[PDB]
Amino acid sequence: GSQDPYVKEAENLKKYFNAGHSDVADNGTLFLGILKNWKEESDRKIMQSQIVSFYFKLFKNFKDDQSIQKSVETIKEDMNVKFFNSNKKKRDDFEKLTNYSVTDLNVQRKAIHELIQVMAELSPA
Amino acid sequence: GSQDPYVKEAENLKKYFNAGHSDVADNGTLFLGILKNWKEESDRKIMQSQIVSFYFKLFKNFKDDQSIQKSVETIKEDMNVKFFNSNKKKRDDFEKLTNYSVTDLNVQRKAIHELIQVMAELSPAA
Amino acid sequence: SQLPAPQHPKIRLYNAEQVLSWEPVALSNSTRPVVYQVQFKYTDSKWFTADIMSIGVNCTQITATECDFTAASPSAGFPMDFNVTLRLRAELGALHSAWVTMPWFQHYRNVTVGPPENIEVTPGEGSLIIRFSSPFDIADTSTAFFCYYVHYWEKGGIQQVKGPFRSNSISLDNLKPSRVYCLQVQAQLLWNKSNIFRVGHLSNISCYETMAD
Amino acid sequence: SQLPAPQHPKIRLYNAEQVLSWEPVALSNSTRPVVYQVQFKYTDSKWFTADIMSIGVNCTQITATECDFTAASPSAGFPMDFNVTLRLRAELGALHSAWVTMPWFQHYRNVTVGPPENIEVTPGEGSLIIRFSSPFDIADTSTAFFCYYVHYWEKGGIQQVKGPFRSNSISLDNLKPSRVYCLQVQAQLLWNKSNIFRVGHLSNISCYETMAD
Amino acid sequence: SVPTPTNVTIESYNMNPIVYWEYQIMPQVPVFTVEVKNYGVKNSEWIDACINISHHYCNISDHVGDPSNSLWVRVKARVGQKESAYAKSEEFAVCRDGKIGPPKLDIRKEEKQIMIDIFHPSVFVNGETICYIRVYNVYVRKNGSEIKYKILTQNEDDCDEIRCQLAIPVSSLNSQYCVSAEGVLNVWGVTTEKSKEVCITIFN
Amino acid sequence: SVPTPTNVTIESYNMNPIVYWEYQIMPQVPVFTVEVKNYGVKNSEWIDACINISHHYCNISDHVGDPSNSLWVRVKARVGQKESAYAKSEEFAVCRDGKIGPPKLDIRKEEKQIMIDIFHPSVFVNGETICYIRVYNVYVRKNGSEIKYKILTQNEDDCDEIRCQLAIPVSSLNSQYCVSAEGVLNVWGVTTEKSKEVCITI
Ligand SMILES: *[C@@H]1O[C@H](CO)[C@@H](O[C@@H]2O[C@H](CO)[C@@H](O[C@@H]3O[C@H](CO[C@H]4O[C@H](CO[C@H]5O[C@H](CO)[C@@H](O)[C@H](O)[C@@H]5O)[C@@H](O)[C@H](O)[C@@H]4O)[C@@H](O)[C@H](O[C@H]4O[C@H](CO)[C@@H](O)[C@H](O)[C@@H]4O)[C@@H]3O)[C@H](O)[C@H]2NC(C)=O)[C@H](O)[C@H]1NC(C)=O
Ligand SMILES: *[C@@H]1O[C@H](CO)[C@@H](O[C@@H]2O[C@H](CO)[C@@H](O[C@@H]3O[C@H](CO)[C@@H](O)[C@H](O)[C@@H]3O)[C@H](O)[C@H]2NC(C)=O)[C@H](O)[C@H]1NC(C)=O
Ligand SMILES: *[C@@H]1O[C@H](CO)[C@@H](O[C@@H]2O[C@H](CO)[C@@H](O[C@@H]3O[C@H](CO)[C@@H](O)[C@H](O)[C@@H]3O)[C@H](O)[C@H]2NC(C)=O)[C@H](O)[C@H]1NC(C)=O
Ligand SMILES: *[C@@H]1O[C@H](CO)[C@@H](O[C@@H]2O[C@H](CO)[C@@H](O[C@@H]3O[C@H](CO)[C@@H](O)[C@H](O)[C@@H]3O)[C@H](O)[C@H]2NC(C)=O)[C@H](O)[C@H]1NC(C)=O
Ligand SMILES: *[C@@H]1O[C@H](CO)[C@@H](O[C@@H]2O[C@H](CO)[C@@H](O)[C@H](O)[C@H]2NC(C)=O)[C@H](O)[C@H]1NC(C)=O
Ligand SMILES: *[C@@H]1O[C@H](CO)[C@@H](O[C@@H]2O[C@H](CO)[C@@H](O)[C@H](O)[C@H]2NC(C)=O)[C@H](O)[C@H]1NC(C)=O
Ligand SMILES: *[C@@H]1O[C@H](CO)[C@@H](O[C@@H]2O[C@H](CO)[C@@H](O)[C@H](O)[C@H]2NC(C)=O)[C@H](O)[C@H]1NC(C)=O
Ligand SMILES: *[C@@H]1O[C@H](CO)[C@@H](O)[C@H](O)[C@H]1NC(C)=O
Ligand SMILES: *[C@@H]1O[C@H](CO)[C@@H](O)[C@H](O)[C@H]1NC(C)=O
Ligand SMILES: *[C@@H]1O[C@H](CO)[C@@H](O)[C@H](O)[C@H]1NC(C)=O
Ligand SMILES: *[C@@H]1O[C@H](CO)[C@@H](O)[C@H](O)[C@H]1NC(C)=O
Ligand SMILES: *[C@@H]1O[C@H](CO)[C@@H](O)[C@H](O)[C@H]1NC(C)=O
Repeated sequence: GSQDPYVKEAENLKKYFNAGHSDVADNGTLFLGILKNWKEESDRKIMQSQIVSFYFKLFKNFKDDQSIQKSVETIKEDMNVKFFNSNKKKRDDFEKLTNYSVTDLNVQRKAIHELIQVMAELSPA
Repeated sequence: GSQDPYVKEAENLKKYFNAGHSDVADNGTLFLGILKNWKEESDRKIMQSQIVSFYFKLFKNFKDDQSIQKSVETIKEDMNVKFFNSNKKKRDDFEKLTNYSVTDLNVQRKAIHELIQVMAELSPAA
Repeated sequence: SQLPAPQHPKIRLYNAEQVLSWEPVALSNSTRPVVYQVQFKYTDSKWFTADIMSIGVNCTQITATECDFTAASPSAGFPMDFNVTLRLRAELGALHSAWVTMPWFQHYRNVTVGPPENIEVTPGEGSLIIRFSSPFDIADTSTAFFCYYVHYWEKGGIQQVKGPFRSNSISLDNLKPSRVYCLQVQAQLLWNKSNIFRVGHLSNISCYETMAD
Repeated sequence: SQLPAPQHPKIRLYNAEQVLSWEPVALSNSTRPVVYQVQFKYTDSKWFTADIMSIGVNCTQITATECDFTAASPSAGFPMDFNVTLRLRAELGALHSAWVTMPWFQHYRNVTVGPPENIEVTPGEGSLIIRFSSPFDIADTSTAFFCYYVHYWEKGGIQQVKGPFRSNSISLDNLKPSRVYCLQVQAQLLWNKSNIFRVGHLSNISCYETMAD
Repeated sequence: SVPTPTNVTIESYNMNPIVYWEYQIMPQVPVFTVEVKNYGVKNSEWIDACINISHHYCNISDHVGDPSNSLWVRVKARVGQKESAYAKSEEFAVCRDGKIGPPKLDIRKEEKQIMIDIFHPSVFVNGETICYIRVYNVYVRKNGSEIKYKILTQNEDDCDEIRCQLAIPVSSLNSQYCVSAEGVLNVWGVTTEKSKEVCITIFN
Repeated sequence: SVPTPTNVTIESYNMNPIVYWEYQIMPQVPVFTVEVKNYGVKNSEWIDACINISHHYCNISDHVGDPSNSLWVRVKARVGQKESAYAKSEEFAVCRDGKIGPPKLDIRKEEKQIMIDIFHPSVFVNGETICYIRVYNVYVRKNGSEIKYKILTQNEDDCDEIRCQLAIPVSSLNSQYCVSAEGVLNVWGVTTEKSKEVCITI
């Protein structure tokens, strides 16, 4: 009935990926176990950022599977709503940080340069 | 005189990578420009997590250059102090999330399974 | 080849309705009816054809000059949180027109909210009880909700606005007893992400007399 | 081959000092002095040899049975925020002993804080003014600072504790004038990350008389 | 070879799920073993729930960890000393596939209003999961007309651990207020059973 | 070919940096052009600061973006219609390499204490960078001995937009309180100039 739009599409991907078989329970958990350890939003957003970046990476590999394209991009918008608060700038800035190549020689030189001022505001005000 | 230990070591890596040449100013900024758009700590920690994960990956590639190992590992600990609040669990959980292979068939099926309960708590608590 | 694009398209965002309409395209040498194709897209996504599989209504290769996303069933249509972009083109077999792309909309941001439905007023001792239904049913009340305002006044008197209040029932206490008062109910949709509001339309004026004591 | 490992190592974390010591290693068949190698490591890092480039003091192949990281200059040594792990071994040329691994330590977490230095007391009207130096100089006050306590009591009276206070100067107001009061100054290091506190050592007893009027 | 069981189903009410299955009649009395495997446990392995039991059910309330975590159930048959292949079930989420009881409604009159108490179903009150109620659909019928109300659990001023309240103004005229309420689950929107309609009248 | 300039240096006081260089004396009078390239601007290219100038200096107060952002300066020489190769300078961070003026100290007596006002240096005058003061090292010498104080800018109860205050108790007996104060920058710990020591007597 009334449920967030991701629920319908997420369990559709479960069938496409056979995520409903009993063998998935093995080898502990990826995200669910860690997310319960951190209740403070500052701590949560640190972990969720890496998890959201993981799913965006995963969806990018399956951008050619037209069977699930509706479910994929529907989940992406709900992530854009729930995690980025529908802020397009927040979404685009996030996308920029991920696409940075750690092997681009030009990128690492700039990263080492900005390192000082990054550490300067790592701690809270 | 008295300055946080990263300053001394960061400018040492600056010289090893030739990050002091005038050519680095080209092609905008990676992190500094974005970080000025987000003043709320929730928004900051979202971006800083991607930035901190970037540096840890970069340092992992240069673990063989023994010339800079001192400068590299000092900055890593200061990140563990400033960003992870010296919480070893916070540091260790972060490393697990990064090391997950997005091409490992076993990993993506578990990720698709856990997707529902992750989305359930993406929004802030009431 | 190339066809003339559909004229003056409009997206109707009233209450929970979501209807895209446009003016028909005609030709001089027309042998069979021209069809149209509607497509939708999210904030940074690929264009999807509006078919029963994608969105639950079939709006591709259709003869009609409108497409109703919310007609099929309850909860159907685009989620009111989403950043949705629609586009449209007319085609006659191999020939098709250019894409007429609508502006992006978020339903909560662009809806024109109607007045509260089924307004019932019962008089009380120097007061009036107002019960009404919400302009439309919202799935997640935490993300968006209604704030109601009542514009009441004694016959021949000056306006007074009581509100806002969250409940669908309100008591207009402290009134002159055995006197006629006229009222209007107007809603206000509040979306916490936007922190900007949609001012709802007022209901019809209706006058009632309070009780004796 | 194999040599005996150094016996009973100790880490002295008093104020800003950082000294690693151990008991010397001797052999029955000893031809030349045994050398020692000290190494340090962070939370998740590689082992480094303690040489003039790494830490600013030369603690590799040293004849001494101790190594002082903080002797060279102010702020030299390991940063008081860092998680540092030390290990030690004795070697005589090609022969070397097993690694004696110390427990991990964070300077702010294991330090034994000393009493305030240079305590000066001047009497006032029904009060006593206390000025003192900090137990040690902290580079970043925002990450760590000191909270001071003064244990005062009339001679032959019951203990009273005024504090804590941020300033290095405090006024012991509301005292019986022209009466003898004894005081002790004790600092307490507060680290916001740990949310656990370091109880400092108390200073020597010193009694003083208030003014008459 | 021994035949494998068939028609494995799981039915949960108030987070007390029962496993059911069908088996053909045989000359001997077969015994069955029921094994549960939860998602979210390190190095997860099948936990035995019912061992060598002769009937066609197994109450597995004790193997329910998080009501929102998926779990699988398989059952095998033993006749004599020979066993059959396992009969595995579909994934089962207590929050999604199960059903929750109705809330208990209490009504009482005041001078200018009516205070409706909505007590949570007995599941959540006893002496940190995803699965709970986020909104209450409280239907209030005054004479012929019904209007839907919504009470959010997150509202600390309207709900607490024991109850949720709703205040409706009323008048002196004769009126018949009948109230029924239902709960909506947080993630899957599963609606609890509708409460027993409690009414009240305005005689004055 | 025309000779290149030498000894390019940048000296900054109160975030007003000046570029200096040395050039050999020649029969003609050479003119120079100074070009600046800042870090942190999109599509960054060398910006002209001083154009065809005959003397050996160029004030770049207008080309200072973030006082903590590195910037580079290069200069070429023109004699007649022939130009020289550029003389590029080392990277320059105003917060790191520059120097800041002293804070203004005010002293006044109260009934049981002395109120010391530490006015922020004249740089921060209204008329969001990393570069500011995090702690104030306030040295208070009472008779023979001085003790260092630390006032954090983040303390809303001790600092405001205009000043930072410190209260020190005193007694009626003869005492000489002399106070000087300096600021420490956030990132590089660069110390500002020490304030003119102001004293007071009881
Ligand atoms: C409901 O959905 C609607 C769509 O159906 C959403 O509507 C859009 O929202 C955005 C964001 O708020 C608006 O963008 C801004 O609008 C400003 C106003 O536009 C001016 O120009 C219009 C006409 O312009 C055209 O004609 C002129 C003259 O021929 C040409 O010179 C010009 O190039 C165009 O070809 C006028 O009709 C209008 O009245 C204004 O005068 C824009 O000015 C603005 O640009 C600003 O920002 C730029 C950088 O971001 C900057 O470079 C510019 O200089 C300028 O400062 C931007 O376009 C849309 O206008 C708006 N659409 C409509 C139709 O209003 C809407 O957001 C959503 N609901 C709600 C509640 O917002
Ligand atoms: C969505 O709706 C449109 C129309 O509302 C569907 O297109 C139409 O489908 C009908 C039935 O398939 C077609 O009629 C058939 O025509 C063939 C000859 O082409 C004839 O043999 C049949 O007996 C029948 O009359 C109709 O032509 C067609 N319209 C167009 C313009 O092609 C469409 O199929 C629907 N889409 C889905 C996914 O259901
Ligand atoms: C760190 O300090 C130790 C000792 O404190 C240094 O090791 C010692 O270095 C001295 C001088 O290099 C050695 O003495 C020399 O011995 C050679 C013969 O081996 C002789 O020809 C010289 O005239 C001089 O006497 C001493 O042997 C050596 N000790 C050991 C045990 O090897 C060490 O070099 C210092 N490290 C650094 C990086 O400075
Ligand atoms: C390099 O150029 C800049 C910009 O011209 C100079 O900065 C100027 O410095 C003065 C002195 O600190 C600032 O104060 C001014 O004071 C006068 C009266 O004393 C007043 O009339 C002005 O309105 C102003 O408040 C001034 O704001 C500042 N800017 C300008 C445009 O003058 C800088 O001094 C130069 N460097 C050197 C070494 O001269
Ligand atoms: C909603 O999504 C639309 C579709 O991407 C966005 O519209 C584009 O926004 C970019 C950046 O602002 C512009 O360069 C494009 O010109 C826009 N396209 C159109 C057709 O207008 C829109 O900005 C998004 N809005 C929000 C609030 O997320
Ligand atoms: C400080 O760093 C040391 C070095 O890694 C940590 O020591 C290990 O920590 C993990 C996780 O707590 C344990 O599983 C290991 O057994 C520890 N090793 C030893 C030798 O004790 C230490 O935990 C770190 N402390 C903090 C608070 O981060
Ligand atoms: C299945 O078994 C569980 C466990 O015994 C039952 O839950 C019990 O319910 C009774 C009735 O309220 C309580 O007295 C027990 O304390 C409960 N036990 C536990 C462990 O919670 C459940 O009712 C059973 N289901 C059926 C259908 O019989
Ligand atoms: C910057 O990007 C431009 C555009 O591709 C490229 O030509 C140039 O070499 C790049 N320089 C650096 C230092 O990355
Ligand atoms: C889990 O670990 C086992 C043991 O290494 C391995 O065989 C299996 O492929 C892993 N993946 C899953 C999804 O269980
Ligand atoms: C001396 O002999 C003992 C064994 O008896 C051995 O442990 C020790 O290392 C030897 N030392 C040398 C210098 O040969
Ligand atoms: C320092 O204290 C920590 C925390 O209690 C403890 O784990 C550790 O063993 C201590 N280190 C030493 C050298 O005593
Ligand atoms: C430049 O400065 C250096 C010292 O920094 C000095 O030795 C030299 O003479 C100066 N002139 C030239 C042309 O290098």
